[PDB]
Amino acid sequence: YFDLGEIDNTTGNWDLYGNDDPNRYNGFQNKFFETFAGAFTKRGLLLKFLVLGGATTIGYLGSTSSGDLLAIKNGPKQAPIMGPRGR
Amino acid sequence: AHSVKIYDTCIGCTQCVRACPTDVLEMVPWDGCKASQIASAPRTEDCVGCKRCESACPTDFLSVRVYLGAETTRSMGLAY
Amino acid sequence: QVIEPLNGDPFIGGLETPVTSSPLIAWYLSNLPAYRTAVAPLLRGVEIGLAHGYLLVGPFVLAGPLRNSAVRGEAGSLAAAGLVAILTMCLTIYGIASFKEGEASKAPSLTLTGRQKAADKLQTAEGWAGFTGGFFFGGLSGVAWAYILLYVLNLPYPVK
Amino acid sequence: FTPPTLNADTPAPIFGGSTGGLLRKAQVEEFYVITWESPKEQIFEMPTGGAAIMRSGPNLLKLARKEQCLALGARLRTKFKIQYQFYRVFPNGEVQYLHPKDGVYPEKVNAGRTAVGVNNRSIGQNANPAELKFAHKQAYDL
Amino acid sequence: EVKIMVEKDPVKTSFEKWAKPGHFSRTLAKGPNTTTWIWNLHADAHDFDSHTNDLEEISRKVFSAHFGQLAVIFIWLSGMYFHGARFSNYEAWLSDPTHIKPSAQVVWPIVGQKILNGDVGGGFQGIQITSGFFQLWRASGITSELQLYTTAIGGLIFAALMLFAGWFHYHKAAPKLAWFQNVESMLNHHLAGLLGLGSLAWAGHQVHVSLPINRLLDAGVDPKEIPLPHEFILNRDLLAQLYPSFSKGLTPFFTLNWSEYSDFLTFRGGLNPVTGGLWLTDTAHHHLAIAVLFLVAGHMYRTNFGIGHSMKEILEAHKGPFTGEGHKGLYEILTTSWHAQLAINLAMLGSLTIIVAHHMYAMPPYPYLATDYATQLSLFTHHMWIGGFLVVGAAAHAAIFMVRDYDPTTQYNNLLDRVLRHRDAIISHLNWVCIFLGFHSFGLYIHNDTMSALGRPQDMFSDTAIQLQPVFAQWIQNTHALAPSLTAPNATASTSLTWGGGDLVAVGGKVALLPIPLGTADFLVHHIHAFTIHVTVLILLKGVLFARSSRLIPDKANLGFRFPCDGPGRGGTCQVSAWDHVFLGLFWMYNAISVVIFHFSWKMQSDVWGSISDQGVVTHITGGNFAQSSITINGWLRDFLWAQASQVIQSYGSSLSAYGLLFLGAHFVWAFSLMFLFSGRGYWQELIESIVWAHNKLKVAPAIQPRALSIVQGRAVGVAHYLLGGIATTWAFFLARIISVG
Amino acid sequence: MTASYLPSIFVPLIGLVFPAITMASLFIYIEQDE
Amino acid sequence: VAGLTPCKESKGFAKRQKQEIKKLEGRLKLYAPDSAPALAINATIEKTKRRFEFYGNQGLLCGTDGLPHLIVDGDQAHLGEFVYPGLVFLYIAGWIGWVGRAYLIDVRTSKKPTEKEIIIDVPLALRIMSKGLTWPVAAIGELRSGKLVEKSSNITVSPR
Ligand code: CLA
Ligand code: CLA
Ligand code: CLA
Ligand SMILES: CC1=C(/C=C/C(C)=C\C=C\C(C)=C\C=C\C=C(C)/C=C/C=C(C)/C=C/C2=C(C)CCCC2(C)C)C(C)(C)CCC1
Ligand SMILES: CC1=C(C/C=C(\C)CCC[C@H](C)CCC[C@H](C)CCCC(C)C)C(=O)c2ccccc2C1=O
Ligand code: SF4
Repeated sequence: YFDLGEIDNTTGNWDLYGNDDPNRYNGFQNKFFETFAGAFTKRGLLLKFLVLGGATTIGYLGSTSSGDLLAIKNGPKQAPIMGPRGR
Repeated sequence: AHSVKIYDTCIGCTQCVRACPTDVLEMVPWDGCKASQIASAPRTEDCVGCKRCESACPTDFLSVRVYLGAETTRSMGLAY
Repeated sequence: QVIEPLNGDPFIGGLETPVTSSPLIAWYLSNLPAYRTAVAPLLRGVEIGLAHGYLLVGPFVLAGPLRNSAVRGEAGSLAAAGLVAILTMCLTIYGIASFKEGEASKAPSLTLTGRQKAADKLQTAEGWAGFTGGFFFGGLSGVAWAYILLYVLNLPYPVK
Repeated sequence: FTPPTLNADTPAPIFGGSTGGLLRKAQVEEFYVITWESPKEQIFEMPTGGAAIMRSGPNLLKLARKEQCLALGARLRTKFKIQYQFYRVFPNGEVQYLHPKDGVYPEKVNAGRTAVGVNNRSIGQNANPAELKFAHKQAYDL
Repeated sequence: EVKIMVEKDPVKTSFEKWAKPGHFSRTLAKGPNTTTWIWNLHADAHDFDSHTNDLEEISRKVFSAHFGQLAVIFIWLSGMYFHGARFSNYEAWLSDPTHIKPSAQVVWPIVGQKILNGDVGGGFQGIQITSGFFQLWRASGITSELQLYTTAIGGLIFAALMLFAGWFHYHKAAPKLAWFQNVESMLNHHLAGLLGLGSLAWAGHQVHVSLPINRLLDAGVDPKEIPLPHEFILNRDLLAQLYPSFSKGLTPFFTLNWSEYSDFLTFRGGLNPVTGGLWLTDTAHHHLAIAVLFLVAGHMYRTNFGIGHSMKEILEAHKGPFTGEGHKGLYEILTTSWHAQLAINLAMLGSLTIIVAHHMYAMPPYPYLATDYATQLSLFTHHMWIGGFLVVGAAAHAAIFMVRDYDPTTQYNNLLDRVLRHRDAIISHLNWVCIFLGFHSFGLYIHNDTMSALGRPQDMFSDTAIQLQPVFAQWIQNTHALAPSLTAPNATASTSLTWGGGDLVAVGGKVALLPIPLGTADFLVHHIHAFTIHVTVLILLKGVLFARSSRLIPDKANLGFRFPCDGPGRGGTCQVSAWDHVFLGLFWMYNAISVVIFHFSWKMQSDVWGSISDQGVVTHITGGNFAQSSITINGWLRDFLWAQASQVIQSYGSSLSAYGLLFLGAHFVWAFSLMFLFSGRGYWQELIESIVWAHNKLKVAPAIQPRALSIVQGRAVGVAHYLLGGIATTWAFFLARIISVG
Repeated sequence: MTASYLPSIFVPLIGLVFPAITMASLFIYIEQDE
Repeated sequence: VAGLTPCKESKGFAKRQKQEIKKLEGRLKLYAPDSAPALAINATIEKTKRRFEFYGNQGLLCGTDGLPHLIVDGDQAHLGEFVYPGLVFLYIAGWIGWVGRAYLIDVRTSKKPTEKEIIIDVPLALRIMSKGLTWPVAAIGELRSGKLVEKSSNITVSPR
């Protein structure tokens, strides 16, 4: 099955599950998402505030956590276990 | 990609070409043997590097010699 | 009689099985937000984000380490929103690596039949850019709405 | 030797479909088309895996690798008395004829081809790597 | 058309072909030139397809090899009955088996090994056997060692008959190819003549011999005063005093009053409370039923009498819209290829041996089988290893059928052609379910190890933590316990005690069986089992499917079966062969079967095997630690591999010290395997070149050139020592631990 | 311990953020076409 | 020598003789005195008592563990521990090495030299296995005559 007039159809370049419908939403739903997700578009810009915002948000709740929230900030609550040879 | 080199110890027994699975080797005329032919590797960019030619070479030591160098999509044997 | 080759071609690595080209399956897969080739890729990326955002609150509130406290709504939703923010950066660095700014689309233009269609804009440097922001806003809203419907309104379910 | 032109009108062998066929390397990098003339309707082993009914006339088979063309080609050169040729097809539309380059198979010698990659010395007269430090040349290519 | 085709004297019975070693192969008939000739001499010794291209002489070779195998098995059975007759305490064990251990091997007092002749009981010294022959002879009704000696010399007579038939069917009257291709007659005479009449004859033995002798053995009668087996046949009043249904004398059989045979043909179920083994009225009704059912099934196929089935007509009518021309040519596959039939027969025999292992710990068929824990562990472990080896060999000969007997012209658009046409889908979806099973079982084990290490026992997968109760197994076990009341009326009790019907059977103060619990630990280890079986299926099915060709190597069928590689090309084509997939599936069989027998040993040492004291209290060997420690790898290393190995390492200076020696030597053979597995041929070849130089210096060079072992041979030697060393390690640890605590 | 909260800060950054910085910047770098 | 008491006067070596018979005597308590397995343990005890009376009479050295230690330095008291059975060994091991070397010379000058190693010529083998008795006089005799070693010009040597 080789054609020499359509090179994509004879090699497997098929949109197997694609659709050519232009739109199925309405204008009210579409204008809401592009307004809110307009500052999240650029890859270089989005990678900057996700690293800087992600480093702050793990250091905040890592430090403001309580004893019941995380056991490493609870500390010891009993007498320490003495090892052998008096150590 | 891979560099296949033919040396002057070749007897023109043709079995390096017959063992080749990617059509690298061909028999060119020569004046250094009884068979009056030596192998050559023009399509050495198509060489996978399998060394089937070195397994089929009866000359001690080998006349066809494959050196595994830079590997591309020809010499990796991929279909994707 | 039931199994065909992929679009009549036996030498492409696939088959037209009932799990691939059913009347019901090929209707389904053609309406999923990833295979809309003419919709702008920020809008269909919000639906890919709302979905995955919602579903991920479930295994993080019912299985996580803080599942036996009263903070199980707050701990698991921020854990579900944390996987959104990581996968947004995984979506960010994929579009930086795969697609270059100013290139064409690495997409099959031809459909199942022989009709010529427009190129899919998602496999571009700017199409995956708006797709990444669609997953970030949709994912953070999909987590927050699943947190609202589970631990703010507290709707009755057998497991919550 | 004038290279043969790919007709792109000869049909395919009767094959039920395989999953070992053309992946996306066919779509963006290359794929290989092997064309051969048949005496009659036979059954051959597909190099992607499977069996197909080959036609009574000329046949066209699309393969992904150059090794699949020789594995098929040496199969229908020993089991069948069929001369074959294959090509290399690129996604831009260029068909590169590959084998046999002179029209006669590389096992047989032709006067037209020249010696390339042939060393006039042996392996034991190759130079040591210590006296070829920091050069583009290596112990075998000179 | 089915009739006897033989021909007379194909090859002359001569020793001139014994003197030439490599006579079967053309390459080995020239004599040796390197030391690899010796290894290809043994590698191609049994490979009859590589000798000749004629399937007739191949089939004659296989038939006489079957007779030689039958001679070897009859010599082995002769030895095990002679060891029961002369070197055992079978009469002493048969007097009272709850205190005397079964022993049938006496060693010679030569080098300090006479300590291995331990105090097994009954005034006897010897190696305590775990093969179960004593309980088998008790179930056969064997009372004296003269009967064991008679069975040994009868087996020697049959071994001479198999040797004579192997000589006869290769040198005097050997069958032709169409005699072996009469598969309908062979199935008719194997179903009816072999498995039907064999079950009927053993049913007759279990009516006349096993049943009254084993009934007298339940009454506490001494075996020296029990009447001999022919006295029940002769004096039928002696047979009628134990079963009154014998007083009618074969008239209810031909008048269809079979319910009047309800005295000795019962559907009881469960175990004998006297002995702990299944009832022989049930085992005699079982054999009579599978005989009146295998003899019915042996009248199915068409030989030459008109009635029957041509199985080509069965296959060629089985075709579907999802397949098209399926099942066609499979008769031509299975009558022209010995390897395809060998693949099917090996898969059924290995899976059947696994069925045997489960249907013997769970429904112990022999008296005092369950309470002798050494026999139960060794029989389950032995049959699991044999079954795993035979299913890996099934995939092996499947792959040999692909590389040497699969004709693509005769197989177009059938099932096999389409399975080859989508083998990427099969292997990829198998790969997905293997990775999914690997995470969702072993990563669950890693999660339990991590939260048990991090001091979070509530964050685990325990019976007290997040529960993963096997609700399907826990429902099928209740369905099999609450069966007799409604779905299987005519049963006195239930099929097995491990279902949940109570009946705490105490034989000799030791637990035969009880209800087996299934919890989170059993769920985790069964998902380990499903994962390991699936991965073994993945390597083995990948080797079967990619035996012909691949995306990597499209001419792999021309390279053969036992080829190492194509070379360092295409990135490296190491272990592309189907043989190498059998080689890796042998390791995955080690992993699968070893975790199966480890789960078995820990599960029944913790929840089944033990002792019963007064007032109905059951103390197990490792009390209740399977539900809490077998969910972590540290428990498996600690409460199984360390706590239960506290009898294989301090067995020195006792009768079980040979288990310590073979435990350590099995570690040696395993670490010796890692020399062959991790290394390669060229290093050893140049080291042998240095040794050959040292031999040339002192003029002790052999003319047979010393060579390193081949890459296929180096992998074969490595996997043989890996399986031998690891299996012998588990054998030594099992047979020291469960003998010591049993 | 002098400052107990720098365990709570640097172990999340060097354990989670810094591999997410390093592996994402390397994956951009190793897949640059240049 | 080396801080080791002799085994005839070692209290630990006599303790191991006492606790070995006592282990075997307790094994004898559960058998009849005229029974066949009791004769094996009675032969084991007499084998043990022969062993301990042989180790003390050879001047063996026993440590603090009560175990006989071998002095392999070449002591005039301790010749039978290493020096005497080592010279007995090397005579036997040189016998194996001389009749295997002389067999290869005898089959290298044959029509088919490789068929005489898989199929060992027993009349050729047994006529030189007797000749391996006097092998130090034949190995150093071949060493002095130059027939033991091969010159390096006739030896296959791998290249540099
Ligand atoms: C009713 C007749 C009958 C019965 C009983 C059997 C029984 C057997 N066949 Mg056979 N066979 C028969 C007819 C029969 N065959 C027919 C008609 C065909 C031709 C189409 C074949 C061709 C065939 C081949 C090619 C092979 C067998 C093999 C086997 C053996 C099975 C392997 C094994 O270990 O089993 C358990 C083994 C035993 C219980 C040993 C029993 C041996 C005694 C002496 C009986 C065998 C003699 C004879 C078949 C029946 C005589 C009955 C006698 C007791 C009165 C077994 C001996 C296999 C084998 O091992 O080859 C030797 C093999 O692959 N059969
Ligand atoms: C019904 C049983 C059965 C059948 C008929 C055969 C038949 C055959 N097998 Mg095998 N196979 C089976 C089951 C069986 N196998 C099982 C159990 C496995 C898994 C291990 C396989 C895996 C398989 C592969 C991997 C291949 C075959 C092949 C062979 C062929 C010839 C091998 C040969 O010459 O022997 C050679 C015999 C030996 C080298 C003896 C060594 C025995 C083992 C490996 C080591 C010793 C084990 C022993 C118990 C330990 C004692 C130690 C002690 C001495 C210190 C022949 C067709 C080969 C072939 O080319 O097929 C065409 C081959 O490549 N087999
Ligand atoms: C040093 C490395 C590092 C550190 C700091 C942690 C830290 C944590 N792990 Mg983790 N983990 C790591 C390595 C790391 N992991 C790796 C290598 C493995 C693989 C073997 C695991 C596997 C693992 C699993 C399977 C899970 C944990 C979970 C946890 C949490 C336990 C504390 C708790 O109860 O919070 C309870 C939970 C919360 C308080 C939710 C907080 C989620 C925040 C808000 C995410 C916010 C966005 C995020 C910061 C964006 C990152 C950007 C990027 C630059 C890093 C905690 C957040 C558990 C968890 O809950 O994950 C969240 C859990 O399910 N770990
Ligand atoms: C003799 C000799 C010697 C010695 C030797 C040694 C050194 C040893 C080694 C050894 C070791 C160090 C180890 C080993 C081990 C062993 C083993 C290990 C074996 C086994 C075998 C068998 C046969 C097996 C069996 C089995 C099976 C098969 C399965 C199951 C299990 C069982 C176990 C049962 C020397 C050289 C000096 C000198 C010469 C001679
Ligand atoms: C050790 C080793 C060898 C060398 C193995 C050899 C040479 C086998 C040795 C067999 C015996 C010991 C030699 C032959 C013995 C003769 C029968 C002579 C008898 C002498 C005594 C044994 C009595 C390989 O060839 C190899 C190949 C590929 C991967 C790994 C390895 C590998 O690990
Ligand atoms: S196989 Fe070797 S000797 Fe023969 S033609 Fe090729 S290079 Fe020359």
